[PDB]
Parts: sequence; structure tokens; C-alpha cells
Amino acid sequence: PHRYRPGTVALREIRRYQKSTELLIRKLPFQRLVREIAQDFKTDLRFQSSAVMALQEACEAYLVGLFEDTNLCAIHAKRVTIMPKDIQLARRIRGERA
Amino acid sequence: KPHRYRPGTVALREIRRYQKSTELLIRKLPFQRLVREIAQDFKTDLRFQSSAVMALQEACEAYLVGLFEDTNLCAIHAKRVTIMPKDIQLARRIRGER
Amino acid sequence: RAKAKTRSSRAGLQFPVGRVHRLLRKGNYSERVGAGAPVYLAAVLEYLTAEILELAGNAARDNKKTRIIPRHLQLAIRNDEELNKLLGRVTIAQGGVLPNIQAVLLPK
Amino acid sequence: AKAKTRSSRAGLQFPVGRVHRLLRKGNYSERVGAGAPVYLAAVLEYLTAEILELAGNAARDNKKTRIIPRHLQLAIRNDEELNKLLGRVTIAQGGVLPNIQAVLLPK
Amino acid sequence: RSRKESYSVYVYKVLKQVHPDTGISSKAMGIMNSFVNDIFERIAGEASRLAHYNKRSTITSREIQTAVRLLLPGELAKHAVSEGTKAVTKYTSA
Amino acid sequence: RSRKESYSVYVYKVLKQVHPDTGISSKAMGIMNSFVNDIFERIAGEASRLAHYNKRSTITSREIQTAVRLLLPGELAKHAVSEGTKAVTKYTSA
Amino acid sequence: RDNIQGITKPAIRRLARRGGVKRISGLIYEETRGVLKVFLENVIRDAVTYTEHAKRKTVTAMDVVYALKRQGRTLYGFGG
Amino acid sequence: VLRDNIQGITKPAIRRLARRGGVKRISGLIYEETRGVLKVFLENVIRDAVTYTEHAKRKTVTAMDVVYALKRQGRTLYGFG
Repeated sequence: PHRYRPGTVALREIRRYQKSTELLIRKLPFQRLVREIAQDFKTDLRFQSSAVMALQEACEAYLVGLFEDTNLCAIHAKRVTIMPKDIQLARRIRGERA
Repeated sequence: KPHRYRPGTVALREIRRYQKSTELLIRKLPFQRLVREIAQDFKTDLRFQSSAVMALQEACEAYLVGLFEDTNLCAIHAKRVTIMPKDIQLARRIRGER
Repeated sequence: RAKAKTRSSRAGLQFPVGRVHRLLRKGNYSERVGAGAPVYLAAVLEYLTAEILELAGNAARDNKKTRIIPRHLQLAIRNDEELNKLLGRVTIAQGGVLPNIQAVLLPK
Repeated sequence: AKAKTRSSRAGLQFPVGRVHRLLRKGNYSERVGAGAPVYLAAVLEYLTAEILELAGNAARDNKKTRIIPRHLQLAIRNDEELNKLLGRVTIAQGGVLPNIQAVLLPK
Repeated sequence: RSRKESYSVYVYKVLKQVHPDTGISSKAMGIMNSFVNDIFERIAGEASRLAHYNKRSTITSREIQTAVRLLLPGELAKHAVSEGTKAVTKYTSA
Repeated sequence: RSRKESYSVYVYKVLKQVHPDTGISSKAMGIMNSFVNDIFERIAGEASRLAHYNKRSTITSREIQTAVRLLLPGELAKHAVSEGTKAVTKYTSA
Repeated sequence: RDNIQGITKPAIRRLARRGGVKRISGLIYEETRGVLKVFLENVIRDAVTYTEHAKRKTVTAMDVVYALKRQGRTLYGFGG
Repeated sequence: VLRDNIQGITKPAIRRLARRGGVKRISGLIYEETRGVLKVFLENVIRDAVTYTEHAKRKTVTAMDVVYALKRQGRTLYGFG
């Protein structure tokens, strides 16, 4: 049966998700996570819908930027796989850990 | 028959020496000439206080030292000990300066 | 009395000069405010808006559309050096990213 | 009548009247309460005392009796919360922290 | 009876000037409002700082000009300065 | 020929409090002045923003408290808040 | 209350594909979950501070916008 | 006028700046590279500084103008006011 070589569907997905503007996390899990996190700072808070929408937009932008930096740190070491040490290097250089 | 240190010994000794101190590492007069040349490229017939050029020197040295630390991290990431220009470029790109 | 020809028409602008004057007064920036400061600020703001809107409209007409959406604003901003360097630290909601794949990841 | 100042009233060392005047003249709001200068003076004094205690411990550690900018840098960079409050400042004549990567050492 | 002022109609006028027959969505118009407010606050804050440094009590056209030069880069700074200067001379000479 | 105010004597009082017999150089004292001015401007700017957001016209102790909480981290925020609160109660009760 | 496994592994892989990544290690998912939780609590702390200063109980979009702007991460579109 | 002073930042000076940063071995192509970087940095500050100086109608650049430029680029500096 027809099988693509490892890596073809990868670039197809890359083009597809770089052509789009959608959100990539489901909304209900992110909402539950936000409420659970806010549970420790103050109890019985309410959230507008636009508040959780803004939080999701910001989080996705942050993560996409971090993944670009991680990809650069991976290519620097002559690989194509991203590993946790690449994330750690990117965040250490940005100043988020330091 | 004469005494010679193996490569990398005087380098570590100099690392300790220059991390233990607080002096400036660039000569005053060449730096002052450089600053005046750039300023003249911006606006003719300028003057400078002494504390202004001193502030410029301190700031520029701090900048370069931090850049060299990030460059060392990028080099070690690639399983090397020699810093090369591509490390400077990776550090300046992840930082957000180019 | 006379016809009250306003201020933005006097300066030849589209943006409001009186509103900018009031915002400069009420915003607690200084204890007095000149007469030409709102005119200058309105002119600058109008110029910047027109620049970014022209770029966004060219992008929109490039994708065979007639109505600008946030994606077109993002494509306009990220594709210009000086705008991308003025707005380098802003996030545009529903904007996406720029299509760009590293060369080493391509096959062959 | 007898005039005791405001910093003595609040039990502080920093000036309350000067902070009040700086808050007025700095164009931050069109009115300024009475307890705002007291609060701000107390906070500033606390922060100064913290950083000075650390710097003095560093200075007495290097067998010296007089604080110099190097000691301020050593105090700031060695504490998490100070280093994270002052993470983007340059102290003139401060130097750096002695630190060599482990892979560069011999053997 | 609570209102909510915005730059929607002025942005629409500018758009109809540079692109006579193109429209704009509502979310893009919100983006444009956010942009105008952000740039306004940047310029006004920088001009206030400049006025404080020189122990002046008035914000004039020179403070705005210098803030524009300090904030915008190259092409943008040059063209914005020219535009504002022309506006001010047109205004005073009228 | 105009005078130049500074926090030198107050920093010296605090030093003589926490370290009775240690001195300080002149360059370190300039560093300390720079530090005090910087932190003062940070707190005051944040409190001004807070007052503008809520359409209030007065800077009070709550604005300063919230600015302190927004600016300092963890240990620092907790202890600074406690110190300022104690100061204000000591001041009003006198 | 594992609401952090609500961020599934295919979701993180989509986020990586948008960033141009072509191959993903198996230990990346826990790392990104930790990073995201750190970022989120950093933002929500200041949002809740802004809220309780105004003596409200409902977190508004403007509170989140301000909390983001103070982190140096300005966000356009929710300024209404 | 004065021209060609970037070479006054000699190779030993860059090597010392790298030693304080913890660098053990240095490629031969670094030096040139570094110089470029430094120049860019200075041009970004001095410009800002001069923009302040002409605003006050002065002709001499003071330390406060340098401190303001550095602060506005997010590089706050303690010690000079």
C-alpha cells in the first residue's frame, strides 16, 4: 500500500499550519486549565469570554516564538530533531531562566 | 629544555585573573577617537565631557562581555570549545538584535 | 460669530485636532500644551495609519479579496523592515505567522 | 507650637516631605494623598537596608571595612530576588561573577 | 447613556483616501484603534520626559518633533517629520 | 551655584543602622543614589497608571501598595508591604 | 486535577509545525507543558492583582491586556 | 577630520574581553566580526545622545544624555547620575 517516506507529511503539515490563522489548542481544556491556575491566587473568580480568548492568543504566540528559537538552536548543532536542551538554551539566552 | 605550559593552561589562568578584577579592558584614547569619529558622522563640531566618554566605555564593555558569555553557551551547545562567528550570529538572533 | 471652520480642516487633515488636544491636556503629560502640538501629532498619526493601510490593502488585493482582515495587517507589518522594527514586540490577534521553512529541512 | 517632622512621626529615616514634594512636582496625578509619601518612604528604606546589609556582608567577607561598587555587584548578583529585580542594570566598576563552565576545566 | 469614543471614522476616511474601493472588517478596525492608541501614548510619554529633562513646563512642537525622531526609524522618521512640519505651517499661515 | 539634593545622608543613616562600623566610598554612594531614584520612578509611574485606569484623581496608599506588589517579587513584595503598612499605622495613630 | 494534560500531544505537535519544526523528540511534551504553566501563572497573577485592586470579582479583558503589556508582550485586538 | 579608528580596538583587547566572559579558545575570524558588532552598538547610542543634545540647544554631549539614551534602549546604567 501507498506510504509516504518519513518527513513528507511533516512538510505538508508545516505548510498547512503556516498558511492558517486558527487556534491550535482546544478551547475547553485551556479554559479549565486557566481556571485551575487562578484557583490558587483567589477563590471564586469569574472570567469574561474575551479574557480567556486573550490568554489563549498570547500563549499560542509565545509558544510559536519559542519553537522557532528552539529550531534554530537545533540546526546549530547539526540536527533536525528538537530536544529539551535546545529549549533550555533558547530560554537561557532570551533571559527567561537567567 | 625551557619550560612551556600546555595549551589551555594560561587561558584558564587568565580567565580567573580577568574575572577577579574590575578595571577597564580597552585603552582610553583609541576608544575616545572612535567615539568622536562616529559622532562627527552624526553632527559636526561636537564636544564631549569626560564622564560621557567614560559612560560610553563602561556600557560598551558590559555589552560585549554579556555577548561573549552567550556566545560561549552557543559554542558549548555544539560540542565545541572554540567560539566561531556563527555562534555570535546565533546569540544575536535569539536575543532579538538582528 | 462667523462659520466655525474647525481645526483639522484648517490644517488639511482627516484626524481630529481637538480630540488630540483634549487627550494631551487630560492625560497629565505637562501643565501647559502648545497650539501646534496637537496639529503635529495628528499629522504624524494620520501618516502612519495611511502607510500601514496601503500595505494591508495591497496584501488584501493580492489574495484576491476586497476586505481587509487581521491576517493582511500581519502580512503587511511583518514584510516591511521599518514597520516590523517599529512593531517588533506586538501580537496581532488572529494574525498567524509568515510562511517560512528552513532550507536544511527541505528534502534532497 | 513645637514642630516634630513627619518622618519622625512615622518612625523612618528617609524624608517624607521630600517624597511628597517629588510626587507633587513629578506630574503623576493631580492630587496626592497623605499616606502615599509615608508608604513610599517606608518601601524605599526597606529596600536600601536589604541591599546594604548584603553588600556589607560581602565587604566584611573580603576582609575590608568600606563598601565599594564591586561589593554591591556581588551582593546583587548572588541573590535571586535582587538579581531578578535588577536584572537589566549595569553597575559601573562592578565586574562579573567568577564562573567557569565545567567542560572547559581540564581532565 | 455611556459612550465609547474611538478613531473608527477617521481610519475609514484615510482608507477611502488611499484605497478608494476597498473595505475593512471589524476586527481589523479594532486592531487599527489599538495601534493608534499605542503610538499616541508612546510619543506623548517621550515628549513629557523631554520636557521634564529641560525643566520646561510646556509641551510644544519641538518636543513632539524630537520624540518622533527618537521613536521612529529612518524613512519613517524623515517622512513623519516632513508631514508634521507641513501641517503646522499650513495651520499657522491660515 | 544652585544646590544639588541627594539621598546621601539618609543612606548613611541606614548603613550606620545595619552595619555600625563599616563605611562606604563615594562611587558606591553614587550607585546607591542612582538605585533609589530608579526605584522611586518605577513605583510612582506604576501608581500613576493604576490611578488613571480606575478614573481616580488621587494617589493614595492603595495605589502604592498595588504598585509594590506588581513590581517586586515574592519575599521582597511581602516584606515591603508589611513595612509600609506598619509605617502608615504608626503614622496615623500618632 | 491534571488540567495540564488537557494540552494534548497532537496540539503541541501542531504548535511546533507552525513554528517550522520538522522532527520532535519524545521528551519535548513535558518540557513545553512546564514552560506554558510558568508563563500562564506569571500572567494570571498580575491579572488578578489588577482585578482585586479595582474591587471587582470578574476578570476583564483589559486586565489581561494590562498584565501582558507590563510583561513587554503588547497585544492588539482586545482593547475594547 | 579623523578616519579609520575601529582598528584601535586591538586583538589583545578583544581577547581580554573574551577572557572575562569565560571563553577559552577563540577562532581567528572572531576579531573582525566583533568589531562590526561594537560599531553598530555605538551608532545606536550616540545618535540618541546627540538627539538629546540638540534638543537643549547645546553643543557638548554630557553624561546625562548618554544615560538617557542607554535607559531608553533598555540598558540602564548606575553610577553617572
